[PDB]
Amino acid sequence: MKLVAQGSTLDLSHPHVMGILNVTHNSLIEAVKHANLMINAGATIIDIGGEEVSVEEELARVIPVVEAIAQRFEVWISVDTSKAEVIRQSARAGAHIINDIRSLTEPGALQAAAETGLPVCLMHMQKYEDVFADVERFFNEHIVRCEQAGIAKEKLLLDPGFGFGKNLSHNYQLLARLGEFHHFGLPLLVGMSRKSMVGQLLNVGPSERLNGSLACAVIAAMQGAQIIRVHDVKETVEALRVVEATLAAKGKKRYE
Amino acid sequence: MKLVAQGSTLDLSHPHVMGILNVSLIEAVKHANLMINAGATIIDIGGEEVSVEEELARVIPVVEAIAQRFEVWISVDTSKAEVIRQSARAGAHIINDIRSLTEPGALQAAAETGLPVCLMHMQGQPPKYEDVFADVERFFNEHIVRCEQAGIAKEKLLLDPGFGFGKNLSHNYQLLARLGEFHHFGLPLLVGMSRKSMVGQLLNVGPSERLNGSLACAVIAAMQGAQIIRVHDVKETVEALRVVEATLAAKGKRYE
Repeated sequence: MKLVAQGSTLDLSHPHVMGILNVTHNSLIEAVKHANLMINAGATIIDIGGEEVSVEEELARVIPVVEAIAQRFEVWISVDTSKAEVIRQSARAGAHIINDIRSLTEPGALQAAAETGLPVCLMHMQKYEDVFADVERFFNEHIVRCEQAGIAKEKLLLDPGFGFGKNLSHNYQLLARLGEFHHFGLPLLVGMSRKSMVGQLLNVGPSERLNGSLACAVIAAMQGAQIIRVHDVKETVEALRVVEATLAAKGKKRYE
Repeated sequence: MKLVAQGSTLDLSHPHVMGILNVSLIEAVKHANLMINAGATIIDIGGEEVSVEEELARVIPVVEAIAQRFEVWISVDTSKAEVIRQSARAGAHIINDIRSLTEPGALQAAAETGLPVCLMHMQGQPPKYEDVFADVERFFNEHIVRCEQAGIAKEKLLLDPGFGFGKNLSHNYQLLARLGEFHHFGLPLLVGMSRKSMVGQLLNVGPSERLNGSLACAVIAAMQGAQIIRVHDVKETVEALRVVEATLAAKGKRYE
């Protein structure tokens, strides 16, 4: 399983760590330093997000960071934006993945992302009757909605959306059955770092959630999750390195 | 699945974190106080050529202090028969010998105590395997009969693959990837992977920077139904296995 963008490929046969880069001045250089740390720590992908905010107020916070990382480093760039103009601008700047939090449901965003030809990540968004069935239902509706706009299935990513409209029970039901989402034949991206799953369960502050976030990242990687979006890249890369050695000695790709 | 000793029972339906208490005699009581508050259910005591009179002086006043004050289970890592018969008299619950009671008189001494005994696979020095999983499986069948033919029932037996003891990095992850397959003996599984060479040689890190990899091994083992996890860092392990519990609970309860 691969992912093609901007002439380069991303071999998703092993777990990748996605570093979080928030830009919401010296921030251009201060974010490049933060990108340099995560890349040295082992981050293959860097998620850039700067979000209300005007289209002009957002293009100036995202584009120079996308160009700087794409010109100075060799890592994939995913942009978290819902505006159709930022999506079209980021692709020409050097971005590799469109990781919209609203799944391109904004006016023109789906059409703009179809023009770029870049991979797109669909994430479940919202009480449920069966949160797994709803996330499955969300994935089927928007896979067709992207195939209608010319976006091929090969350039799609699925994200269950941990912590977005879900309580602690809904999140761990998806974490327990995360490997079951592999029937779509698409890569899985999960973001669980420093979230309320670890906070509510452990009753700790947002700075004391590394131990639980590492456990969530390992549990996800043991089920074949291809991309793990974390804040603590160095600790997550070391944790996934043990998962890679375990899965290598198993021959299979995941546990079920 | 349970475990009875000294009148109290140990519910092995959920993973238990075993702290490592290596052994002025009140610092071991303080260090035990820290681990118990950190979530340690069992506390492993070890005094490592120490003579019999010196080892009895190191272990027993610590066992009595923990047995008569705290409410946690105590496991003693001794190979001397007199220490085994004396630790049970002090309040110890589990006989966790590293040599699996192969020392003179250690087998019959532990049979008189009626305490649960842990059997750990080892190369021979307190390597090359045709199939390390088959040898560990062979070591269990040989020593289970040896305990059964000495009066020790099967209900009072634990199994330990013995990570790092006469095993290279490849052998260890072959056992960690297939750890759940050791459940066919119907016996509880104890694993110790904290700060060992699996994390060091895989991450190319020193003994001080192995917590991230050790947590990954503990989570991987707990996802496969391991009942007891012997670690140095109890606080971080309790938090990590706590996410494991929430995942297995929403699953209904072992990955494979």
